[PDB]
Amino acid sequence: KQFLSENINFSNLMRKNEVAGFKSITDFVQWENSVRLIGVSLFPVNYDNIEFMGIRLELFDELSLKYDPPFYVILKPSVKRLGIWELFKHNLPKYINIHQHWQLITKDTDTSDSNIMKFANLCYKDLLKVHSRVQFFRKLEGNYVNDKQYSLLHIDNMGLNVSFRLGADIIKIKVDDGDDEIIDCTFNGEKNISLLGSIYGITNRFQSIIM
Amino acid sequence: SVQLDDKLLLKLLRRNDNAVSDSSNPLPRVLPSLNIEQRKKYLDITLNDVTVTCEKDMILLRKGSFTASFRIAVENESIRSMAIDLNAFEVELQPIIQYAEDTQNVNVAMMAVVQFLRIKELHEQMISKIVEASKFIRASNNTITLNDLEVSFHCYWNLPSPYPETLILTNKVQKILDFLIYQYGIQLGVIKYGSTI
Ligand SMILES: [Ca+2]
Repeated sequence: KQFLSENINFSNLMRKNEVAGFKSITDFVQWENSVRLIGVSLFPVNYDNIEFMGIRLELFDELSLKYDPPFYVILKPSVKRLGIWELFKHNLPKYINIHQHWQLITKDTDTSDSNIMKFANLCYKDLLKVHSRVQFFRKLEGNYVNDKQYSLLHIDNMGLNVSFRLGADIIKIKVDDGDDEIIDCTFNGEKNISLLGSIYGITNRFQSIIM
Repeated sequence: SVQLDDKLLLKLLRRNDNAVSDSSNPLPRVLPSLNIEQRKKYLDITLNDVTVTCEKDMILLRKGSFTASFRIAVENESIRSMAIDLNAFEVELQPIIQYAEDTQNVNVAMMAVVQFLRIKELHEQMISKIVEASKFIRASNNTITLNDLEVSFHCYWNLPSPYPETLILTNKVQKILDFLIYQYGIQLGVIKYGSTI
């Protein structure tokens, strides 16, 4: 019964007794790997005397095209407030403010399937501002602009600070969420207002314009 | 009665048992059960409001009478080619899927079609709550009208991320409404903007 994999690897979705009401355990895993693609997912951790509720958070990476490993946030059935969920064990980056999102939604009072979907979507969102923002600098590797190559030198965890070379000169940058705005730039070491405008439109289209 | 090798989750249920004990023998020694039944009921309440289905190779996402068909090709183990078809929503959603289908980025496609249907249900029940709560009338999803005044409701995208944010416009004045939605909040502000002006 091990056709279910932890990562959402692409093969499970394709090729070719009632389980779930579905045809067969294969045709269930095709449906489950389908849904899960959305990047956000709800799935049970089941034990004989208890059931935790997990939250799948999965990013799609376009470099090698595959998903990154699922991140889990897990919720324990509560006590002292009797029929509601409470936060349990989370592995998520330290940049995602997990707890400030729990309170913003449930206020700890009402934890409802309706409100928990709103909870992930808030975490997952903060997770894709960061990933999508780093990745945009990875995707440019090898690309020319103004017929000068771009290689990337360094980028930090969450990608506010970056250094790339563009065809022999080093541009440094600093960014401010969630504007994804460029607040500072150093061109070959001296102050630069040109590239400043924004993290996307302006760092291709405005790289050609002045400099 | 199947014992699952998940192997991240199993490394997590162990960790914080161990990370809170760094504070000075907390190891599980027991693995969870798997029962497709509950697992499905969970995948259900996550899609709630919309069905996923498959007629190979394409996989359909459907909220009633709307079909976003994603045909996908995989050459192991990596995706290669993604393609898409919608109905009636081509325009509203266009900008985000320009990106999606253009990177062959799949989850950005899905999660955006999901959150568009959700911002569409939000506006439709937001506009209901406004029309019965004051003197206003409706034209489509987009628009409501009071006398000479026309207020449109619809979503825009910050192109990278699949989450749409809301945009409430009107024939001028703009500065005024926009601020009464912020301070007094999207319903009570768009009620107030149908009194002063
Ligand atoms: Ca309970």
